[PDB]
Amino acid sequence: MTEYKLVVVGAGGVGKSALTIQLIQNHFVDEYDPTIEDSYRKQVVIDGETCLLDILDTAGQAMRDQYMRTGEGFLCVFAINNTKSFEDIHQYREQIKRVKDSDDVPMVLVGNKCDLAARTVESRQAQDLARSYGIPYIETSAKTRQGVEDAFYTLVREIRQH
Ligand SMILES: Nc1nc2c(ncn2[C@@H]2O[C@H](COP(=O)(O)OP(=O)(O)NP(=O)(O)O)[C@@H](O)[C@H]2O)c(=O)[nH]1
Ligand SMILES: [Mg+2]
Repeated sequence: MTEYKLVVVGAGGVGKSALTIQLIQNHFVDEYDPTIEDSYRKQVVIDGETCLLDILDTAGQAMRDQYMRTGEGFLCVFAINNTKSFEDIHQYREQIKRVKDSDDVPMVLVGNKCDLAARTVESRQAQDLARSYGIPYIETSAKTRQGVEDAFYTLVREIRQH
């Protein structure tokens, strides 16, 4: 079946793994468990198309080049209560542009942890960035499962259109 090679990238602690497990295992991981490299396979039906999501959950901590090269779509994740993570987005996208040799790659900017009240990054600020990159912006919470399916599915739709 049509495979989709998705890669979740972002700074440490922004909730990359949490967004992934909530999609596959349908539950929120409220524990300290830093990722080295984990891969998930799932048969799903998206817009009536039987496809398989081959998702690679990356570490937040030269070595990235390997999986960025084989990835088709990318979830660019930052935490809305962490300005540093939002700023680190630019570095990640730059390295993806470098290893892909492309200015336009299927990509979605995710603003995670939107359930928290201690926001430090305004949604307008992130939206302006997403506009500048030419990609969609979506706010999510792995805790309440808000926007989770929205984030991953939209990414698939961007690949289909690429
Ligand atoms: N309130 C809230 N907390 C969240 C959310 N998503 C993740 N967290 C939490 O924030 C922490 C970090 O989660 P984790 O998914 O491991 O982040 P990560 O970016 O994969 N870490 P790394 O890249 O280092 O392995 C956890 O303690 C976790 O439950 C969220 O959406 N809302
Ligand atoms: Mg992780």
